[PDB]
Amino acid sequence: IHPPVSYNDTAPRILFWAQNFSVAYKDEWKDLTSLTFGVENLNLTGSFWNDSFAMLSLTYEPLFGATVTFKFILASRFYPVSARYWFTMERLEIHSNGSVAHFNVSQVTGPSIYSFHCEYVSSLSKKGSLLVTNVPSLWQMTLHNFQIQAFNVTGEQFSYASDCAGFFSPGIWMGLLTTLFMLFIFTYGLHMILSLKTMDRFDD
Amino acid sequence: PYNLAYKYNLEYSVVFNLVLWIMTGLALAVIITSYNIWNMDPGYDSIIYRMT
Amino acid sequence: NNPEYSSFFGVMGASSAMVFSAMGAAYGTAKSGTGIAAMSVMRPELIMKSIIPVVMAGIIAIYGLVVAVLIANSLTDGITLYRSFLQLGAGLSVGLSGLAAGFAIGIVGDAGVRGTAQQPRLFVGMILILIFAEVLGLYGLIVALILSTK
Amino acid sequence: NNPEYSSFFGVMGASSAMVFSAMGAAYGTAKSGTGIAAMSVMRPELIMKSIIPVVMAGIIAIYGLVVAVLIANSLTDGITLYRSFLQLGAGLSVGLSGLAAGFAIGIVGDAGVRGTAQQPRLFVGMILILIFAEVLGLYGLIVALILSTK
Amino acid sequence: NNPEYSSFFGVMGASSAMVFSAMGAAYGTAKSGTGIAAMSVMRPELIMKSIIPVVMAGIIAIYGLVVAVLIANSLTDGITLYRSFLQLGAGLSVGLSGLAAGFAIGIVGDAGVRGTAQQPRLFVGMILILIFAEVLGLYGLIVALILSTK
Amino acid sequence: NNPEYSSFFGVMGASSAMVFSAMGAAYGTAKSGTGIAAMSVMRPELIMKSIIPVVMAGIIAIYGLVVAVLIANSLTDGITLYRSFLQLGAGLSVGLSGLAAGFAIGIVGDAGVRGTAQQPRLFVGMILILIFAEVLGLYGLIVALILSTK
Amino acid sequence: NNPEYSSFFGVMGASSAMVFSAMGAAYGTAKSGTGIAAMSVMRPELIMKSIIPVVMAGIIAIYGLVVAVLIANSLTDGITLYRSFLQLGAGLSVGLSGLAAGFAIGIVGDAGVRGTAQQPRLFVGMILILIFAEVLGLYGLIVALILSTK
Amino acid sequence: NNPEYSSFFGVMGASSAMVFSAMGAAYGTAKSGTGIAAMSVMRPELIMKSIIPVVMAGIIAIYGLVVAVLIANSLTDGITLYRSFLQLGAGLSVGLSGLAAGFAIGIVGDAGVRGTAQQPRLFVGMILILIFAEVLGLYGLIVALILSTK
Amino acid sequence: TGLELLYLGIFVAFWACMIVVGICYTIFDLGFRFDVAWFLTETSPFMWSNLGIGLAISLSVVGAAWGIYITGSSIIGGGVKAPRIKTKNLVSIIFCEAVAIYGIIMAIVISNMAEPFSATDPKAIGHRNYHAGYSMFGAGLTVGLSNLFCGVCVGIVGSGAALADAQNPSLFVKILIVEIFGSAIGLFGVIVAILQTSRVKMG
Ligand SMILES: CCCCCCCCCCCCCCCCCC(=O)OC[C@H](COP(=O)([O-])OCC[N+](C)(C)C)OC(=O)CCCCCCCCCCCCCCCCC
Ligand SMILES: CCCCCCCCCCCCCCCCCC(=O)OC[C@H](COP(=O)([O-])OCC[N+](C)(C)C)OC(=O)CCCCCCCCCCCCCCCCC
Ligand SMILES: CCCCCCCCCCCCCCCCCC(=O)OC[C@H](COP(=O)([O-])OCC[N+](C)(C)C)OC(=O)CCCCCCCCCCCCCCCCC
Ligand SMILES: CCCCCCCCCCCCCCCCCC(=O)OC[C@H](COP(=O)([O-])OCC[N+](C)(C)C)OC(=O)CCCCCCCCCCCCCCCCC
Ligand SMILES: CCCCCCCCCCCCCCCCCCCC(=O)O[C@H](COC(=O)CCCCCCCCCCCCCC)COP(=O)(O)OCCN
Ligand SMILES: CCCCCCCCCCCCCCCCCCCC(=O)O[C@H](COC(=O)CCCCCCCCCCCCCC)COP(=O)(O)OCCN
Ligand SMILES: CCCCCCCCCCCCCCCCCCCC(=O)O[C@H](COC(=O)CCCCCCCCCCCCCC)COP(=O)(O)OCCN
Ligand SMILES: CCCCCCCCCCCCCCCCCCCC(=O)O[C@H](COC(=O)CCCCCCCCCCCCCC)COP(=O)(O)OCCN
Ligand SMILES: CCCCCCCCCCCCCCCCCCCC(=O)O[C@H](COC(=O)CCCCCCCCCCCCCC)COP(=O)(O)OCCN
Ligand SMILES: *[C@@H]1O[C@H](CO)[C@@H](O[C@@H]2O[C@H](CO)[C@@H](O)[C@H](O)[C@H]2NC(C)=O)[C@H](O)[C@H]1NC(C)=O
Ligand SMILES: *[C@@H]1O[C@H](CO)[C@@H](O[C@@H]2O[C@H](CO)[C@@H](O)[C@H](O)[C@H]2NC(C)=O)[C@H](O)[C@H]1NC(C)=O
Ligand SMILES: *[C@@H]1O[C@H](CO)[C@@H](O[C@@H]2O[C@H](CO)[C@@H](O)[C@H](O)[C@H]2NC(C)=O)[C@H](O)[C@H]1NC(C)=O
Ligand SMILES: CC(C)CCC[C@@H](C)[C@H]1CC[C@H]2[C@@H]3CC=C4C[C@@H](O)CC[C@]4(C)[C@H]3CC[C@]12C
Ligand SMILES: CC(C)CCC[C@@H](C)[C@H]1CC[C@H]2[C@@H]3CC=C4C[C@@H](O)CC[C@]4(C)[C@H]3CC[C@]12C
Ligand SMILES: CC(C)CCC[C@@H](C)[C@H]1CC[C@H]2[C@@H]3CC=C4C[C@@H](O)CC[C@]4(C)[C@H]3CC[C@]12C
Repeated sequence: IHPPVSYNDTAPRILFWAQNFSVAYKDEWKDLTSLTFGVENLNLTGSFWNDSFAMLSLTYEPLFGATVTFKFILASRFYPVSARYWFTMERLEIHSNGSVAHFNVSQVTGPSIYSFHCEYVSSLSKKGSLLVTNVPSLWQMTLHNFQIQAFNVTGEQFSYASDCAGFFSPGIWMGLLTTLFMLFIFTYGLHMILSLKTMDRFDD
Repeated sequence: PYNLAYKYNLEYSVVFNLVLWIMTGLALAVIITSYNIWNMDPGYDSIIYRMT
Repeated sequence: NNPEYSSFFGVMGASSAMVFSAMGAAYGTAKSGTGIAAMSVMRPELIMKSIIPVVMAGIIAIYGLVVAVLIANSLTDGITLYRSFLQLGAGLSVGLSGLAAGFAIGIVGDAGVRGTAQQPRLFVGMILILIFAEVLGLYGLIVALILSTK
Repeated sequence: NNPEYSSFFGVMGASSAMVFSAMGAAYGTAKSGTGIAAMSVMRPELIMKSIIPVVMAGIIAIYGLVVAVLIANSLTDGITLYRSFLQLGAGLSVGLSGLAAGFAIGIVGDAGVRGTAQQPRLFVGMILILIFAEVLGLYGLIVALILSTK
Repeated sequence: NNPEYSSFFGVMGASSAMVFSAMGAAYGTAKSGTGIAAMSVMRPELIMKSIIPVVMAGIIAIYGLVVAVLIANSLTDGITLYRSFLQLGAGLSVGLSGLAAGFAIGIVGDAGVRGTAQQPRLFVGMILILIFAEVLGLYGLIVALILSTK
Repeated sequence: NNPEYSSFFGVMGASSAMVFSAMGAAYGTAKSGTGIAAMSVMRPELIMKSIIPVVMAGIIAIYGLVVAVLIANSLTDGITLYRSFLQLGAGLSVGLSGLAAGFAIGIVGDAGVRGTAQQPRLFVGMILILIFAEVLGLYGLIVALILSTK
Repeated sequence: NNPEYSSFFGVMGASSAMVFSAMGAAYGTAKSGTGIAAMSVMRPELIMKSIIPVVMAGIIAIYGLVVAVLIANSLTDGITLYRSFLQLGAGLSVGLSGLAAGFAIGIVGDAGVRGTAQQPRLFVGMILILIFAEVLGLYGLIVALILSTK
Repeated sequence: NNPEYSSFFGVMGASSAMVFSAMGAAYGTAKSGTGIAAMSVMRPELIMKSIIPVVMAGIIAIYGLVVAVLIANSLTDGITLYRSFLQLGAGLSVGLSGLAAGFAIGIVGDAGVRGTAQQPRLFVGMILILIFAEVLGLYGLIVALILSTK
Repeated sequence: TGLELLYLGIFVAFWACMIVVGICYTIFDLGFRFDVAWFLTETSPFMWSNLGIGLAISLSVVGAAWGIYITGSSIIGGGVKAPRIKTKNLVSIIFCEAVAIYGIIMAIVISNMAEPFSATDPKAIGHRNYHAGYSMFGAGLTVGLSNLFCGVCVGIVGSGAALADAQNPSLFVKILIVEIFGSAIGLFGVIVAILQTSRVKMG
């Protein structure tokens, strides 16, 4: 198990782990897990850690004939409807030659005291598509078993890990409510039909 | 090590709901059938009043 | 763009429009039928006159079918969530309205067939009630036509 | 994109089409059967003429089988969730309309076969009502096709 | 590479294919049983001839078993989710069609075996009805096979 | 590696294979017992013969036990999720088929034991019906084995 | 620095305090009501004397109202989750204690007014029992206050 | 700003205030009317007086309406979660208090109307009890107002 | 009571599951997973609005049919010996049907407030659209259930009045008042629904 990428400002602040980390340019794919987790010379320069804003910049020197830099930008703030600080990975920013490609990250959120884990935090539709864009982009990304904690990181250990994998999803919830209403209607209809009784006698 | 999270499958919602509702429906069907057989009319009403 | 599940709800609407309406009609066609079987032993000549409730129950089913078809012909692959839930609302409207109207028609016809057997003057009276019950289902259909074409 | 679980609904369509219709037909074959057994003790000659309700329940089962096979012969591996939802809707419509029609045929056919032992003139009446019940299942079948062959 | 849970639905199919059908068969073999006993007190000579409904119910179980074995042989460690859903649907169809057919066979067989003591001419009639019920299970089996071997 | 919770399902298979079977058997025995009591008040000589249903119920329990023990011997800490599902399906199939066969044997044994007190000729018939019920459990066992050994 | 949904529970206190108590009171005022009517036909002079149960039931409602108003005056936008839980607990305590007291008062009052029509001496006894039932509601109020004024 | 979903609880508050109060008023009117109609054949001159309970039941509906109107006028798309919860609590309080008061009024009015048909002196007594039930609804209104205005 | 037993079992099992699930979520510090906000927000406003319209029409029709058959059975039973009932007591049926009419009207008044968004992000959908969906659902519930109860009540009162009419002609004219009262509830519901969707605007 390769160790997590641990940015340090007097102590571990941003921990980033991924069973796989692959990136593609013009449909040309490449694996970065070996070049990312466990490498002691990782070009983490450009990272930053506010008290309430984190930027993890992983840079690779010869990638795709240029120095590429993936910046994961998260921010945690106090949400009034609770007393909890909730951190969300706001976006991803791929810097290539004098150029920037932005990816929105959809469902990477959770209490700032808990890391966030999600299988296939990827830009592919087949793999969740949490990295999404409306401007067509030449970049694609796949982080398999992506677990990140930017705030409240104590020591080398990820805190408990909220994850996108839930019991229900908006589509499942809508379908279940529709089916529940229609099951109520069908149960009413079937109860009234089953109450049908036939006469046991006929007039002389 | 590193307290890595449990590798939940991204489709957890789908399989959880599929299994939960399929098995709930199957259990309800089995219960209803077993009640319709257990509470079946004994069929010897022609013999209830002869034995009793 | 739109979620891949957006077409579910509309489809269910269509099916609901067919299912519940049919159930309604079925109940009517059952109850009235029972009543006719009870009436016809003493007053056979009234069988044809007393078949009106069943027909009205059938009409209810037709309404559902209409809406179902109207929704089953409008389901496109990229059906948006707005149209999907409009069709779901139309389906629920027509289906539950037809169910209730079929129950009312069945009960009223089962009573009125026997009543007309006893008192001929009740025949028209029975009809004057049945149509009311029937249009309840119609009202649902109307709203469906308002919804699925909003 | 074409999730791994897209086929499930389509499958639950075919099963439904075969299951619920069968249930309906079973009811139509069960209830009516009892009536015939009750009637045939005194009027043996009408036993064969009075099997029509059973035949109509069997026709409901045949509608169910038709839609179930028509769905099972269209379940490709990468079936889109839209097409699988269409197949589920078709299966539910046919199956539950056939279930309601089976209930109606059971009640009507049993009452009619028992009454016809008393008043033969009711026979035709019964048949008409049975037809009005049978069409209900047919309606479902229609909608099912309109959904499944879409 | 396939999901590890994919086999689950598969086995359920098989299990269901052998459970519900069995349940149906049980009901048959139960209800007819009682009827036969109630008939034997007066008309003993009709015992063997009246074992037919039980046999019919037994055949329903066979259907289930057959499909179950089919599914129980089509299960593999890497069974795709699509094939697993197909097997679950085949199991549901066969099991529940056999359940409905067994209930219908039980009711019809009890009624007809009780009647045949009074009116012998009913025997043949009963047989026809039983066939009309039995075919229901057959339909399920057919669909099951179409889904299972697809 | 395999999930730590896999064995759970397999274990339940085993337990189900013994639980539901037992329940089935219980029911069978129970009802048969009651019948024998009502039969013994007038025909004590048939006390030992009328125990046949109880035996045919007890055998069902044995089926369950077999499968349970079989599953209990195929369990391992690193049992693949697929094998655990296979064993759960086998357990459910045997247990619930045995439950259905226990219902059928209980009802048939009660009715036939009461009847044979009055019509000795029914005894053979009763046996046949009991067999036609017992095989149901056997069917489950077969499927269970096919699932368990696989 | 408190959740904005904290007030929810507190509100569900107030609401509950006025709802459940009312329900309880209603039951009292219902059952006793009927009793008075039933006993008013033969013994009209006891109508006013036999109105004590209703009055007691009415008092139960007042209890709830008091607590409800108290809670409704202790609510604030920044109410801490702790105070909100206290108010929910007080509301549930008073409401359900009043519900139980209303059930007891209704049953006891109906029985007592019916008996006093036949046994005058029972009147005082009834009153005593009613007081005991009333005390139950009072207890709730006490606890509610202790919870609602911390 | 406030949450997007905040208005949900206020909407449900208005809906509850109207729905449950309407349920209570409808039950009170139905029960009282079916008592009054049945009495009138015996005591035709009492109907008008006996209409008093119905009016009381109607008043319950008004209470709901009143509170509903408040919640429907103070409810904007951007109300704080606190005010939305307050409106939900007011609506639930008025609605369920009106439901309980309507049940009590229906029971008491029916019983007292029949008793007055049998015992005129009961009339005044009935009124008292009805007031004691009617006040319950009033209590809810009070609390609802206190919650909705806060 | 077999079906009643099934319903009671389902209800008890569901609510025991809910109690245990809430206890587990609260106690295991997993409350943040029980986002009611996420449920109310991700769920499309179109679902709420269309369920509201469908209920507004369907529950009103259900109440109208319930009352119609409740009072028509009595009308046609009484009229066997006093056929005059069929002529005079149709008013009861009329009242029941009136309920359904309100339904469709409110459905229209609700269906006119619908409009697509072209947005999926809750910040994009916005308070206006979410409140429009919730208020359309609430107005549908109010009108549908008020009409259901009003129709059932009017049907019960009409059956009573028809049974009373069969024995004394001069009673219906004085019992119709009850029906009028029973009808008012329907109107009340409609009014409230109109007040709930007065300031509703999707888009
Ligand atoms: C006329 C009406 C008759 C009566 C009513 C019966 C209707 C039953 C219809 C089928 C069930 C539908 C349930 C809700 C799901 C609707 C689909 C949907 O929106 O899903 C899209 C969603 C979209 O997902 P998503 O993208 O929103 O999820 C977020 C992303 N992931 C998934 C990666 C986390 O996908 C699914 O298909 C979800 C799975 C839902 C499956 C629910 C289980 C249903 C079980 C069937 C019933 C039991 C059968 C056995 C019975 C035994 C014999 C009696
Ligand atoms: C019988 C009639 C037919 C059935 C009709 C009723 C159907 C009821 C519908 C059930 C759905 C319930 C929602 C499931 C999701 C919530 C589960 C939960 O709280 O735990 C997960 C929550 C949240 O889990 P989490 O968020 O840590 O997990 C990570 C997230 N996932 C799993 C999605 C990747 O808490 C736990 O982790 C608790 C673990 C222990 C499980 C406790 C479950 C509670 C119930 C157990 C006993 C059963 C109750 C009934 C008793 C017997 C019958 C009366
Ligand atoms: C009389 C009824 C019999 C009692 C039992 C009823 C059935 C309940 C069992 C349901 C199956 C669930 C079994 C556990 C499954 C694994 C869950 C898991 O991973 O847990 C993680 C959960 C949640 O994750 P966590 O809390 O461990 O992780 C840390 C999370 N943070 C950092 C946020 C705190 O916690 C556990 O470890 C739970 C272990 C024990 C769970 C036992 C089941 C809960 C329900 C028990 C019954 C409740 C009522 C008790 C009183 C009854 C009296 C009548
Ligand atoms: C049967 C009739 C209905 C009543 C019983 C069932 C009610 C609930 C049914 C719906 C499903 C469960 C809802 C609760 C979901 C959990 C919400 C959550 O985790 O957040 C909690 C919230 C927030 O949790 P949190 O972890 O965010 O904590 C707050 C932390 N800060 C402030 C920093 C954000 O707080 C609560 O504890 C609120 C109380 C409700 C949760 C408990 C539900 C109670 C269930 C019934 C059993 C009661 C126990 C006593 C038994 C005897 C009763 C007389
Ligand atoms: C076989 C037949 C066909 C299939 C069956 C269809 C019919 C039955 C289905 C009806 C629904 C039953 C299940 C209800 C579950 C209640 C909530 C479960 C608790 C839970 O864990 O939910 C969390 C969210 O819940 C929430 O956000 C809480 C929302 C609760 C709303 C419940 C409303 C409906 C049910 C009760 C009311 C019924 C009346 C109708 C309104 C999930 O958390 P996660 O980890 O997935 O979250 C991910 C992001 N945080
Ligand atoms: C008399 C005693 C006998 C008892 C009676 C019989 C009862 C026996 C049990 C039957 C019911 C449940 C059977 C198994 C359910 C699980 C099926 C999926 C298997 C599973 O765990 O899948 C994982 C994914 O699951 C997921 O992602 C979701 C899994 C969650 C499923 C929860 C189902 C709810 C409960 C259903 C039954 C309720 C009522 C039953 C009557 C693995 O897959 P992976 O690829 O993730 O591998 C791991 C790497 N990540
Ligand atoms: C492949 C096939 C599908 C696989 C999945 C299914 C797995 C198995 C689970 C389904 C149930 C199997 C066991 C059969 C139950 C037999 C039902 C007999 C019904 C019966 O006669 O009992 C009535 C009471 O009903 C009752 O008491 C109802 C039965 C009891 C409920 C059973 C469930 C227990 C609860 C489960 C808890 C665990 C849930 C998970 C958290 C009494 O009839 P009467 O009222 O006239 O009585 C008057 C005389 N006494
Ligand atoms: C109590 C112990 C703990 C139980 C916990 C487990 C959950 C509950 C399961 C049931 C447990 C009790 C046993 C009841 C068996 C079913 C009901 C009785 C038998 C039955 O269904 O047959 C007839 C209905 O026909 C039918 O077979 C139709 C029923 C099937 C309809 C399925 C549609 C509903 C789906 C659920 C969603 C709706 C939710 C609504 C709240 C009703 O018999 P009878 O009363 O006429 O004759 C009197 C004797 N049977
Ligand atoms: C003794 C019996 C038990 C009595 C106790 C009451 C039981 C009520 C059952 C409901 C559940 C309990 C209520 C408290 C838990 C609410 C969920 C809190 C979880 C949480 O943190 O979610 C927030 C959103 O939820 C919220 O803020 C949701 C607020 C609304 C909660 C209450 C709604 C319950 C449903 C009421 C329906 C009434 C229907 C009437 C006909 C976060 O949100 P964030 O802003 O931090 O998001 C940050 C995203 N980046
Ligand atoms: C991470 O996944 C990559 C692919 O995204 C794996 O490498 C690929 O392996 C497949 C299968 O052998 C080949 O077809 C590809 O050409 C490989 N690389 C690329 C860039 O496409 C890689 O083994 C995985 N690494 C882990 C899990 O550490
Ligand atoms: C370590 O990473 C930094 C940050 O990327 C590299 O310095 C420059 O970073 C900017 C901002 O992303 C890029 O636009 C430049 O191209 C980077 N310069 C070069 C020369 O690549 C820095 O070079 C990295 N250091 C090492 C030793 O690899
Ligand atoms: C930040 O400090 C951490 C903790 O020491 C370093 O990461 C650990 O390094 C040790 C060896 O010193 C390994 O055994 C652990 O597996 C590592 N854990 C993690 C979570 O990474 C890390 O190298 C330091 N980072 C920098 C940029 O200096
Ligand atoms: C035993 C008998 C009575 C059963 C009913 C008759 C059978 C032989 C016939 C009648 C109509 C037929 C169906 C008609 C149309 C199609 C659509 C086609 O794409 C697949 C086959 C399918 C679905 C047929 C299957 C067989 C079928 C069901
Ligand atoms: C039923 C009649 C034939 C008696 C046979 C015994 C029954 C109970 C069967 C059921 C399951 C069987 C066991 C299943 C598995 C094993 C493990 C194997 O390595 C040795 C044999 C052994 C231990 C079997 C012995 C026989 C067994 C116990
Ligand atoms: C009740 C008694 C008389 C039944 C005995 C019949 C015999 C011949 C039957 C009953 C069950 C059958 C078994 C069922 C399943 C399996 C598992 C499979 O992987 C190999 C064959 C095997 C092991 C079968 C062999 C034959 C078998 C043992």
